[PDB]
Amino acid sequence: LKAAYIREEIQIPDKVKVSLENNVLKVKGPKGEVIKDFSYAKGIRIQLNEGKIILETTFADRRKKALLYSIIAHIKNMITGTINGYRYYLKVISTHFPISVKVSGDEVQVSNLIGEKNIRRAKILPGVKVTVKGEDIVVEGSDIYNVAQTAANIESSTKIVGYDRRIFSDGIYIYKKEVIG
Amino acid sequence: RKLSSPRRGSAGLRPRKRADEILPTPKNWPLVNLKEPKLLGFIGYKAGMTHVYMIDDKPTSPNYGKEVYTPVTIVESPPILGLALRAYHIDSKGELSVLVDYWANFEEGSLKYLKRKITSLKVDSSKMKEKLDLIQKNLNNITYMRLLVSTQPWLVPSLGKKRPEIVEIQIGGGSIQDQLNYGLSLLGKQIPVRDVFREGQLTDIIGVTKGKGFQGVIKRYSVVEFPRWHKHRKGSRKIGARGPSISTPSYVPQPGQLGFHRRTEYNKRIIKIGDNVNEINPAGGIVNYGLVKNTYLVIEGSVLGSRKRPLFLRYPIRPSWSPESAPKITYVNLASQQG
Amino acid sequence: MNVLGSRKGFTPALQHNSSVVVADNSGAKEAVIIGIYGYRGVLRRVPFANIADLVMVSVRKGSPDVRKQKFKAVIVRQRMPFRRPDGTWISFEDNAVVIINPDGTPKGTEVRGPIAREAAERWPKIASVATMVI
Amino acid sequence: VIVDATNQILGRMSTHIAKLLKSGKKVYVVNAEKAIISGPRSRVLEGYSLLFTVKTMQNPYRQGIRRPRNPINIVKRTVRGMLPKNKLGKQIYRNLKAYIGIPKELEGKSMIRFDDADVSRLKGKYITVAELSRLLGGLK
Amino acid sequence: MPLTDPVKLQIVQQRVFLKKICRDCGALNSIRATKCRRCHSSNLRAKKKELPAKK
RNA sequence: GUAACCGCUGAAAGCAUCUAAGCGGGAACCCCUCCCCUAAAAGAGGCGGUCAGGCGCCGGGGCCUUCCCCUAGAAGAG
RNA sequence: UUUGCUACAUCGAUGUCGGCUCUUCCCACCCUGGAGGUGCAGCUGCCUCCAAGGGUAGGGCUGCCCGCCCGUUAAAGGGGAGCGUGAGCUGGGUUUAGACCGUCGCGAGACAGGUCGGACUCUAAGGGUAGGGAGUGCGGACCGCUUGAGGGGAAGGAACCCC
RNA sequence: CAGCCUGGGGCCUCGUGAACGCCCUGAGCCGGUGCACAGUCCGGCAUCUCCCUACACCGAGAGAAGACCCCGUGGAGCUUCA
RNA sequence: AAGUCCCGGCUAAGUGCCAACGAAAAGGCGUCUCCAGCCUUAGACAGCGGGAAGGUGGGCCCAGCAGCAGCCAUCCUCUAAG
Repeated sequence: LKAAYIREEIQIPDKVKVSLENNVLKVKGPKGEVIKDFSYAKGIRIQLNEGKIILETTFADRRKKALLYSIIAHIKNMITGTINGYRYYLKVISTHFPISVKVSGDEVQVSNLIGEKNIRRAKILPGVKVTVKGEDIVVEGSDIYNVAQTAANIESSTKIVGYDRRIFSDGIYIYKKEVIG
Repeated sequence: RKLSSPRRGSAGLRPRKRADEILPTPKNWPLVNLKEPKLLGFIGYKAGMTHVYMIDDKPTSPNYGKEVYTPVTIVESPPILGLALRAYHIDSKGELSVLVDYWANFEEGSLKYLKRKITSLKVDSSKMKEKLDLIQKNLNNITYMRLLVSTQPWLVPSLGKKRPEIVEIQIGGGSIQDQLNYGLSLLGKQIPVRDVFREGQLTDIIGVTKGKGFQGVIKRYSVVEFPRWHKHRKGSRKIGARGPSISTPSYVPQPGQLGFHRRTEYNKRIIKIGDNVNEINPAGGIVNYGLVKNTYLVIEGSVLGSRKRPLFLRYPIRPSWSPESAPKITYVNLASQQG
Repeated sequence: MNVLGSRKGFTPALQHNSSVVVADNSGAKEAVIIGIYGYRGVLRRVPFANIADLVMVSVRKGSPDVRKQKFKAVIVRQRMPFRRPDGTWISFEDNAVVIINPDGTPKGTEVRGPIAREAAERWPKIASVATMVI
Repeated sequence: VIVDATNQILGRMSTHIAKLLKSGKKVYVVNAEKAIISGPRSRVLEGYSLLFTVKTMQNPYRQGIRRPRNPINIVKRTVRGMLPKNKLGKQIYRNLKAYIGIPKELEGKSMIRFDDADVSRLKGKYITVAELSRLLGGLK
Repeated sequence: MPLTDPVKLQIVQQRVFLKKICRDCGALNSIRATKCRRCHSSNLRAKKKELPAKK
């Protein structure tokens, strides 16, 4: 096929101001505000309506229409964080040695694993808050991508269990995400 | 059938040629490492060597806290007489040439030692004022700041020479403005090795190795004598083949000069900086050198180069371990190197 | 077996097909170095051995029941000049070994002549029946 | 005669240089690091990385030797290897100069662009020249 | 596996229903994906979990 | 900076989807830091100083050989 | 990579097996690195993929290659470069002339069956290569010090032990 | 698993004083083409000139109408039941 | 030596930029166009909760197989549903 003229709209929620210029988008919300660039949307024109988001394009291919909807999802996700908080959950299960984790500024450190004395670390993207209560790690923030990549960075660090041992289900693992608050 | 064999000789240093200045120079510098203005190397001379007795300082030594025996080299450390300050900056074409020099011995230094080798400045235009403030005008846009210093071998009868070498050292430290002032002070005076070094430091060595003359391939690249029968047949001290074809008669062991090279040395930790010549001088006058009569550097291991060569020293480029000071000693060999 | 992580090894001493005496009561008297455990070499370099090395030899002169047989031992005596860590130089008037059982203990029950200190740590079972140590 | 290569396609921008070369008039190029090559990062490096022999670098730019890795090295081989192989081809190559940024004494003179070399003529997936030396070995 | 996901049916949270692997390229794929992510061979077999109790 | 690959945000194709764009890691792999020869690099560099004084001339100033040796070596060189 | 055919090139010669030394390449990876699956409790396994940077021995029998085996090691990978290399070598195999032995022949003798000895030439015109030196230009003579395009690298690699 | 020293060569200097390879002086290297392995051809890479010494890797180096295989209604020799 | 010539469309590998010459079977919904067949506004697919069922878990041998231990049938309580 060939999508002739596909148009979609995004109703901007209240208590939000939106600024757009130079094909660079920034969204401000009570939870927070993040700037997300969209200079890479060749073949897509972006119209910032005073009360909504106007997205139009003419004669997109199979590639572009996936791209357009792909652009759409992030923007509302950009909106969603600015109103409702993103709360990933990381549950830790250990077999023989209890696991301890502490925060170091923009870096995370985990040790007391299955017997190795070394240190393990992961990187946290700026502007992202992550804390621990107990048996669980709370990852806060507005940007959805920022927490997940941060959350994933922990997941990579704790993966080291996987060499020549059948996996012992031991380490740091994702639990759930996105409480309404 | 074509068994495994490491390529013999050392392909790493081609070309192998003889240096063009008896006193080499470093081409990089280890980072300043978060500190204040001071120099990062020193000059000296290869006087001799002996063996010394110490308690091990390496906290992870298998020989920690015990007396073990180790050969040690002595380096007489005559005072250094600075000459000038050199300005390096990102010039046109984005390079790091010399912006300007800053010479001053008309204010102090009525010494013709320098005159023996350079027909240096007269008092007619000792107007470095417009030169010096040029640095001040060009302040904040400067990258590196070396130093012009000369040796004073005339204070060492061991080396029968009187025209000296003037060479360079780059200085790192705190802020740039500080460093220029730090250097400014050092001009026109004398500087001991203690002004740059302290015992228990690491130090790097770049210098000229013991020359040997034209050599044989057996010796140059440690190529192998052909087995038995060639000790009787057609010739013995040569490589058989010289490449699969004229497709690059290649980097293969071929004769040539060996020695007198610009080389390298890593991980050298000093032992003692003493000042009593009687504590170190061996029996009957040190071999081929004389009688050390200035401050000396007590360096273990081996140091490249022939006796009576100037040597230029340097802070560690990739130090293996951070050393503490004063690996205290227990014996010095004053026995004759002869006998 | 227990100390080789320290300065296990010194100046080159011996080679394959090198003949040494059997300094014990096992019944063997003369043996020839047949091989070297552990060591890995390069082109044409004959494999090495000195004091305190798992070494492999065979019986040349001794009791018939042990003649032409294979057994393991350790090197205890060498003629080589070499430098101890404290900077002394040790030598033995000849070259001797003591046959050891495959588990590690010496096969023999008696020791002949002095042994350098080093072997004792690498083979405490040798030190168990060691008489004098130098 | 001065030409800017900012936001220009090196291969495309190369061409009209050559006719100016064959003309017999001295030329210059400024801000050369601001040209681009179409293609993703992997290929464009790989399509250049294959030529490497060894690594280091120890002079001011002036040599022009068998392997280019300075920002204004790459422009030369691309402009040189596109010149007559006869004797004048060498001689015309003598009349070209390369630069990074803007030489001071050429600021107050005109510059021209080659419209055919505009980035707009290309779909996308391009990389700037200066980015290359970062991966190519140019500290600058 | 020690590999989790943002919100899916990952094993470590009190289960072992591992992912799917490719018989051809030797890599892993999604649970319900019908073909490999790399060679698309579609002859993908589930990773064995364990012998829980008996036959 | 990368291979294989492991991830994340994610549509196509509502879900799902590590990939399509988008984003992160990820090797004895390629490069930069190390050392070695480099101003015959043709863009062929920069910086310090001297080459005087006097009436082409006087004059001297520089350099080399010669001289004595060796840190060095076939001479050359240094 | 061998081995079968082809006779396009070489018969006024491109001197033939192996081995020695020495250089380099390639990847269909022997080990070392990375990742994974497993009928992976852990070790040991088995297998896939990426990865050619480095390493990949020492002996006995056999002239070899091949092959059998010894004791260690990470294993003791396989191939190319005119089955790499004789104006660098050994002549052990093999291509002569002397003989013996076995089969065949009345005979001259033949054998692809075995065994003893049997000559291994060259002062590098030119290039490559490795050093060391003079000059011109870069620019009047100089003295001195420096900037630092490219060039090469393995300048390290491996194992064992302590906890 | 190599090392040191000595004599004569080899180094240099005075005197004497040749021969070999020569279509050439124009020959650097790498892919390619072609008699299926170039110095000239094609395409790149470079490549300042002069001199001395060491190396024989190449110059499909030189030495010799190949000692082998076959042809010529070519020789010689030997033998016999031609 | 002359076209950075035009229209339309496709390719992301430097695939390719090759007449005489240089990659098979298979795999790919990776992508780009085209034939069938079947459901779709009497509400399509997908997606989201419930009813998602009962004599009966019928059952045969079978401790029990209470669809899914070895063969297999099979009616209404029923209706916008089993």
